[PDB]
Amino acid sequence: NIRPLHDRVIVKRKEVETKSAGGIVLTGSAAAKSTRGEVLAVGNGRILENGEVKPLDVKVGDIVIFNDGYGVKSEKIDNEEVLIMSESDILAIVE
Amino acid sequence: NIRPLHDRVIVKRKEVETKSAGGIVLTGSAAAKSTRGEVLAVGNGRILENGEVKPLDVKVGDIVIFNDGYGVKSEKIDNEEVLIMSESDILAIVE
Amino acid sequence: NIRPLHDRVIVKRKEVETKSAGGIVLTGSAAAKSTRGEVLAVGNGRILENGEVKPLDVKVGDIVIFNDGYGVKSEKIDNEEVLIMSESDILAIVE
Amino acid sequence: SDSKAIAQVGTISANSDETVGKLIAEAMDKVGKEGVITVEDGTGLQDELDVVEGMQFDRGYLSPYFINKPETGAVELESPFILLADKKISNIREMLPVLEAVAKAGKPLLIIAEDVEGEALATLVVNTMRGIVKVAAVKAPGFGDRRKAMLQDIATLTGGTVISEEIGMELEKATLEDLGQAKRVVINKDTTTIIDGVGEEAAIQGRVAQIRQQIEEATSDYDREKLQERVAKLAGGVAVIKVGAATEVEMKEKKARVEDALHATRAAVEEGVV
Amino acid sequence: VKAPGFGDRRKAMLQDIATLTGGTVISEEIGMELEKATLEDLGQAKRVVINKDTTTIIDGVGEEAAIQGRVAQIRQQIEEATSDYDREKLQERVAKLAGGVAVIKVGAATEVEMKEKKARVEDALHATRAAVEEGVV
Repeated sequence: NIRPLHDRVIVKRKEVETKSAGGIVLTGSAAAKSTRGEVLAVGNGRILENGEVKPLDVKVGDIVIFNDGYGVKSEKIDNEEVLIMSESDILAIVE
Repeated sequence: NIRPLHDRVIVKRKEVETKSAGGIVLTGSAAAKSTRGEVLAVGNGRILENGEVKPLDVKVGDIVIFNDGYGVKSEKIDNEEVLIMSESDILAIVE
Repeated sequence: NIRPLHDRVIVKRKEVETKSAGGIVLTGSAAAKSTRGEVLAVGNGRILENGEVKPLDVKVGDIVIFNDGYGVKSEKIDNEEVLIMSESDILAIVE
Repeated sequence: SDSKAIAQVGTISANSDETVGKLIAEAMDKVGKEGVITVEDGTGLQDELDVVEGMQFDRGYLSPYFINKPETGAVELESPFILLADKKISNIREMLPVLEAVAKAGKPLLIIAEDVEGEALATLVVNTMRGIVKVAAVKAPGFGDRRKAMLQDIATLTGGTVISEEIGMELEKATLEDLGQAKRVVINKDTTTIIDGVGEEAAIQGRVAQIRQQIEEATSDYDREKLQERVAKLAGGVAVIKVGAATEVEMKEKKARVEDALHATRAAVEEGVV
Repeated sequence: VKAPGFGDRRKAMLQDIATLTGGTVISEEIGMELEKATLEDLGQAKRVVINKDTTTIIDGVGEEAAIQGRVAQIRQQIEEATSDYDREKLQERVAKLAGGVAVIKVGAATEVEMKEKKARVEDALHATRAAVEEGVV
């Protein structure tokens, strides 16, 4: 169990789909890495300039869409891959 | 169904025009990608320094003109392509 | 003893694991430097724009997750290597 | 068809040399109808016949530290797995799943790959001497399409699956089903031998049948002899005759006589005698 | 001092010195780092003399069985050697590990006399080797 700091969220990305709009399976560089993940850990909140802290909009259990970049980090917990990344890199939440 | 987070807006790009100022059809690099789109959903709003949130000026259903760049992200939802980008990239609203 | 200033924290990073999910021993560039450490010294707190200071979220004794970079510094105190870095370099707290 | 007539033909073609005929008859009897026989220079004064059974390719170990039997300087593995990697391996991160699975299995492993770089080889040699896994690594024989074909041949003989990117499989997803098995593997500085490998016969007969069809559809003699050597490796044997002579001119003259005798015995078998 | 040889023979010579001195060769290809070296990885001797050109190690501390094992190994790859150059290099190695090395300098007033006498001495040395290995008539 790990808890993020402030406005960070820990997610795990979904497995890359093989078939695409039919039975055609994609293998190699064609199957781009999925940019949809499942939130597991949510931090306490971002710190404002004046000092008080406000809760995050993303809640544990939702599905998020993010943009991969330099701010996103991958680390191994329980022999599993998770992403520790800032909330500003969250784009939208599915449903 | 996906909802934008904070000050982001989801748009779909209009099809590139082929005939321009008459019957002449444009094919190849001549037909530049359209910079007009249709908004689908609008986020709650931007977060200020002090803490409160302001609603975004762009409403759902209007036609917007934007700038392509690094801040704009393309996402494939429902086997359809949409653009994920901030409200600051919106230049003007048609009608 | 060493005490930091403001929002800096001094840690000692854990030894790199040799065996990975079994008896296979990793040697060379395969065993990447560990990104888990133990906090030893904690600063007083970050200075806000208005002037008052707020305490660190990380407490002495916990295990932290950090990102190696230019801001992280290594210092040889009392014949023991330690890491000096700001709070923003802290990603998550183990347990 | 009998061995006596083959001895007589080999004797007559070697300028009435009984020993040459007897040696060639013994070689043809031992190697089989599908085997090959070659002639090379010797080191002593007497002719000698060395016959190789099973599959051998001219690739040795990639690191002398793998040797567990310094008495002969040879790596001996009993009942190992054969991992046929049709790709260049430099990073150990790819081999972790199969190595852990084989370590759980408790029996040795052999890597036949295009090459192994410094990091993976270092990890393997470190692990071998610690007693964790018994691993030996050798190069894939040949260059180009023939290398692919001979990897496929070893897969058919050993009952395994070639791990290649061009088919759509990754080495990280390999399991024990993609690994072949054998009874003994002996590796030297120069040659690797696989002895008594497990494989259902129908696969071997089918493969040698196909190889016979591209044998019939071959133009150059070099391609035909390479294909015949492949058939010998899969099904028959390979025999080598060394010629002994005191000097070099005598060696050349005797070697030419032996080649004449070998060609004549082949022709006499394939069409008869008058 | 520098390690003798160039390439694999240099590795063999380093391993031979390790066997003679009772030490362990520190190499990356087997998996130890020189920082983690202890006193057990260091060999021992009795006396070392270094000059501008030659280094000598005298009365190294090592249990014999390693020396006989190494020289036996070397004579097995001696029997499996083709070129005379390789065979004489391995013979030099066996001589260093177990026996000795002698050098005979030929003395003559001029160069033609020196060459003639040197050829005679080489003939004599070859003949003594052959007479030892097979006998005389």
